[PDB]
Amino acid sequence: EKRKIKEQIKAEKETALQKKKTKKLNKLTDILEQLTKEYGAEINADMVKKITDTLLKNDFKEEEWDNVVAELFNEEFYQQRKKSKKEEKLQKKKEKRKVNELVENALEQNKLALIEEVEKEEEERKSLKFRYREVSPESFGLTAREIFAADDTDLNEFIGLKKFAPYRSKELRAKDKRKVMKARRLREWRKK
Amino acid sequence: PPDTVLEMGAFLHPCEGDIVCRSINTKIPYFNAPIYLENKTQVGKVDEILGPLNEVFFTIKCGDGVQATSFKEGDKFYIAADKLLPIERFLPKP
Amino acid sequence: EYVCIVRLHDALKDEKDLGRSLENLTGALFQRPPLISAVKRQLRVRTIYESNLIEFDNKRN
Amino acid sequence: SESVIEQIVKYARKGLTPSQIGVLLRDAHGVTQARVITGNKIMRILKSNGLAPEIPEDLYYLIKKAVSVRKHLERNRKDKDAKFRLILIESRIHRLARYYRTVAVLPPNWKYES
Amino acid sequence: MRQKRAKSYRKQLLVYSHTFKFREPYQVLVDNQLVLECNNSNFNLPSGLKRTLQADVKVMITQCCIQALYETRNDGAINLAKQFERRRCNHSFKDPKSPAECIESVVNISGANKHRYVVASQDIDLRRKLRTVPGVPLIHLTRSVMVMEPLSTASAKASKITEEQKLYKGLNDPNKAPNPLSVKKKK
RNA sequence: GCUCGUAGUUGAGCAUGGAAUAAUAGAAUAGGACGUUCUAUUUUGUUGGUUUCUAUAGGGACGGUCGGGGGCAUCAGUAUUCAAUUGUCAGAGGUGAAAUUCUUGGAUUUAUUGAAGACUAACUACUGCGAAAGCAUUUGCCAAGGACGUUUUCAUUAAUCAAGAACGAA
Ligand SMILES: [Zn+2]
Repeated sequence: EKRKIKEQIKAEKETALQKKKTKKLNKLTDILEQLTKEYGAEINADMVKKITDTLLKNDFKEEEWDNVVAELFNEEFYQQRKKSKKEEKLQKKKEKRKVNELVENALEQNKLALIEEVEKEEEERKSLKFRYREVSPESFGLTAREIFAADDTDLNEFIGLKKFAPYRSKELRAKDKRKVMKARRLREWRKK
Repeated sequence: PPDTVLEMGAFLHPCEGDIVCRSINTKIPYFNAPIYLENKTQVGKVDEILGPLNEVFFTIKCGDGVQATSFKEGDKFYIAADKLLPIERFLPKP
Repeated sequence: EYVCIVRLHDALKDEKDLGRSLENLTGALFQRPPLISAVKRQLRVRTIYESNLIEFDNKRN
Repeated sequence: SESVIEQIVKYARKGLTPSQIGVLLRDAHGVTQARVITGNKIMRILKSNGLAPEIPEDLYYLIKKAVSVRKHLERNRKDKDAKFRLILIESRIHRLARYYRTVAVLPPNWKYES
Repeated sequence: MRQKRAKSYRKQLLVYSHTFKFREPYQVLVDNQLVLECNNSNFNLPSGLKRTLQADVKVMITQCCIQALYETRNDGAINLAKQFERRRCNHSFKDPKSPAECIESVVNISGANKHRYVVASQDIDLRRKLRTVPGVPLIHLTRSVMVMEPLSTASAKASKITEEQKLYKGLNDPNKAPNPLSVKKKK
């Protein structure tokens, strides 16, 4: 019985998130079509990402719809045969589909934000803590792309997680970082 | 017991110490084919095949210690895969 | 064509069910020849084209 | 892919363990392989951003188990098995705390409070 | 010793006792690598076996393993071997067998463990082809921790077959051609 | 008794069978016609189909499972002992046989009711769960777990463990 109740709760959460994502997608593509009609040309994906971030910052409603319409008229907006006709219409539809895919990717970037919004809605319907600390930031000569590309064993060979321990003394951490930050060793690991 | 058994019949009612089943399998069973459960344990063998083509029934010859009154409606009875033969055989050839 | 008497081993709770059962046995049917018949006993399909229940006595079974 | 880094930062601020962040990013982005995002890489990214966990994840889960067992034993004083598993859990906590102090992941002054 | 690993070892020993009739004291054969590792790491081998088996232990060695121990010329290993009680193998003194092959000749008779031995060896493929033999418990010392190997597939199959025959034995024992006139050749 | 754990140490279906005869096929011995082959006696078998289907340790996380594991309420049932009302009448109990006892003031047996301290018949268990002690009536609540699979910020995390501590016994 508990397994059945858990499955029903999971299904309800999934369909609520689906409804929220479809509502955001259709509202965003409507305001994007209006902004494209006013602008008269194609809109950059950076403006769509900024609009998605603005709609993520403030809770969406009719007042937030008016705010999004004002932001579509803001200073950021001002800063920015027959078979052939059918093919051009199909290309315009494909461009609209690509814009919708970009909006879907933006919503996928805020997918856990949508899950948090759904959790807040569920809490409204109903109505310890893992703590981190700030430390000295060292990238150790590696950007995030090369961290993601490298293997876990290769990264552990480069430097261990216990080397930059949160409470290790600064002398030993500096001594390890000096040896790691050698250009020859970094080049050898990159070749490896 | 065979490793793979397929669901063959559903309990209908007892009849004179035999178990009547509506067939929940598309194919026809072999005569005297053993009838199993999900536990792979034999309850008996197929005694008689009867009924129309759309609605096939079969009666099971119950073994020792297996009583027809002990089973209830909705019980499923299982048969081995090699003990089924296609219904096209009994129909006349074109 | 046949006119046949069936004897039931027990009295039916519902009379009309007998007729319904006869209506279930009309059509193409799976039959095996009995032990007394000289024909080899293999499962065949035999068609009953039309059947009609003339009478039924549930007390006489 | 600086956006990925900013959800790492935000989801570390709001209190998720690196394994939870990993499973969340693998579910959200539709990552094909678990090799691409692991807890280790999230630790490296967090250290690159000046973030580091105060206590380790497994010791945090042991402390969570101990808190649940002590609450149950407070509401049920007659359960001797609860006391036995509480002693076992606290022994595991003491062993991991000694190890993590030894490798300097935990501070030297760190005491488990019962 | 933790309670979970002790419980798992007790369950495996119950499997060995019910199916293969192992009885306390357990008869354990040791190998020469184990003797060397217990010498260097200063591990008390009979105490470790008594802890792992949770019962009385009787320790044995063969000619070939202790012969290789004299070949290593370690006085402490020879002394540690010679505290254990002696069980002879029928092999040539001038040309002794390899310790793995010798310990299999002692243990593996006709594909079964006839003498009910327990093998405590460090060598690995020896342990593989002793997993092929059913009902042979395997123990090894890794990183100063003495570990009993899990139950092999052959032992589980033997136990299942033994329970199956328990269900039907013991007290449950019941105790052409056509007629010549039909096929006729032409005139 | 069990577990944790300090000092120290180590590593890190159509009527059955027998006898004789006939027919058919094979194998032997011996012979003809020109090594081939057929031709006389012995021996070995056999006696057509279809009725239309036709013929490494110690921890952590996640997933799906699982248990007579623990505690607290709750609901029944079973058998004893005691007591109170009937009916009946000379024994009941126990043993190798007796005996101590209860008994016309009614013992034992039967029926009904009340009280008390307990246990959960068969299924059912040397292999299930639990660190041990121990653990099967129903329904709820609480926390904990084993095995399997996928793995881990994963070893100065482990193993032996005097002291000491929790449970049990007492
Ligand atoms: Zn030898």
